[PDB]
Amino acid sequence: MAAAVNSGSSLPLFDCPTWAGKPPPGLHLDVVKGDKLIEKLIIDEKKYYLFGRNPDLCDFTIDHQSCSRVHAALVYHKHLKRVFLIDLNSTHGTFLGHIRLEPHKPQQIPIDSTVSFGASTRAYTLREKPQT
Repeated sequence: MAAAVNSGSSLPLFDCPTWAGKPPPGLHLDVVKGDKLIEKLIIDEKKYYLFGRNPDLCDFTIDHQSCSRVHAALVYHKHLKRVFLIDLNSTHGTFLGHIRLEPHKPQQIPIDSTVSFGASTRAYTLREKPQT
């Protein structure tokens, strides 16, 4: 995995919106191959992350050749207090379980929800550290 971005002069890997804020210490991401939890991640640290393969740019890694360095990026709403998945012109596209997302337009992410990126057939189950 390398980076040979020659397009344009120099561009970032994402652009945090203005609806982004700060998530409380009680959130965390997840992944499901279908009916089995693969791994788990945290999302209660920043207000916007990434999702591709190259960590040198993104914070996470889809772990798929199909995907791209910056397949997409997440964003934690503030006025909604939820999450969002911005399909950064994903090679294929991003979905929210059974919904399709635009390659630019963000799509909120409910708790115990499920999202499926282009290749990664996973079912990113966005959870939320409930009551103990």
